[PDB]
Amino acid sequence: AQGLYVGGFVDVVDQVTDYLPVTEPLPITIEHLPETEVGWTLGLFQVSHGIFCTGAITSPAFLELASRLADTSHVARAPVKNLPKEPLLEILHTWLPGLSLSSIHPPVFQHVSLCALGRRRGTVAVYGHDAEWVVSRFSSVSKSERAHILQHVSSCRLEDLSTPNFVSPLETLMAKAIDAGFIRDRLDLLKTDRGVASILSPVYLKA
Amino acid sequence: AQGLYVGGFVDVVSEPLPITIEHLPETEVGWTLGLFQVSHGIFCTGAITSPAFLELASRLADTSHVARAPVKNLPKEPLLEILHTWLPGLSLSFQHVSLCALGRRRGTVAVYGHDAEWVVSRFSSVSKSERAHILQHVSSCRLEDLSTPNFVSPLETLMAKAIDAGFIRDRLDLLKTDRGVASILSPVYLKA
Ligand SMILES: [K+]
Repeated sequence: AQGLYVGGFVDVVDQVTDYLPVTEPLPITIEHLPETEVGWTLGLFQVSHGIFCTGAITSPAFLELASRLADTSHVARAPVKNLPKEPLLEILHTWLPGLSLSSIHPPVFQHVSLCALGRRRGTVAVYGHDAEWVVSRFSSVSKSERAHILQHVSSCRLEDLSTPNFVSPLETLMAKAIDAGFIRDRLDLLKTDRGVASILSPVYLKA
Repeated sequence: AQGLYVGGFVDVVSEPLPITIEHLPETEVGWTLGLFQVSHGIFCTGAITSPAFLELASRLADTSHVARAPVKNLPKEPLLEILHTWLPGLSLSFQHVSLCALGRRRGTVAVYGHDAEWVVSRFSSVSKSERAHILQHVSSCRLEDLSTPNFVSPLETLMAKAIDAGFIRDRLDLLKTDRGVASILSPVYLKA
């Protein structure tokens, strides 16, 4: 429970099913905003149900931020359900539950973004300290597919990843957070996404 | 179009108090200019004067979707619009009055504006006589002379609240009904 991992689909089934996989670390950002790098992807793969992504959140500045947020957030006092209390993971599921891959349409992909809500359905993320647990949450990802994905995750020492560029003004992130509460049916959409992604309970998802 | 006024019910039946954010400490953004007993409830009027808070709200409006949203019926007012997206509700603690993501009681939706008369006129549940009393009281207060609001809370604390607001169940629906309960007349910058 030292490292922070994230995983989920960036797309659930022109097309990018030909520039995959991307095993090289891509930056993980927030709401496609510049200077919001929080970590790196540990692999983008094509699988039966879509393009699955895995990554690690390493940005110390961001982890500090996320940590301060969880301290005052309602998630800090929220009653335990099925899992032990993990403010960090829970605040992430309240704040940035979605995933979005950025690409040009026709260095083919620039980054993966954590966001308030994915534009594509079933693009809900799963945050965790255990990569295997994280990937196993997706019942739509076969055993062989998972084993493969994890092989890539473990083959990389997070300790060798460069420091993410996270300096963006906090106001900019706050504005996105404010705008999110007004995204219509966000909570409903978020609930559907969970199903579309075939995520298994228990998870720290907040909807 | 300089000063910032806020108006709305803190309770719908049918000495200046500080105006804060989500009942948090050190989030005074201004002062209540009066709490009035009107037919439909307790109507509140206040002036948003905190320079720090106004700069922040202004900074937020600049990068918010509100600064890019197409004109509807009214002219663009990023500051007013971000306040209606961020803190559209009111809640009376009398200790203080807080601007919230959603009011504790129904019908407590706020109306932000630069014109106090326009603000109060949005509430058709407030009679003409009541409005005249409220406005006479309002304009009898020179704003450039109220004590500076203590706005020093870490930005983190406010952001946590904004993130939580996003997960308040039925928030946008309750805000819509709150508007009906308060009998607010269009056009207004409310976002629900
Ligand atoms: K491989």
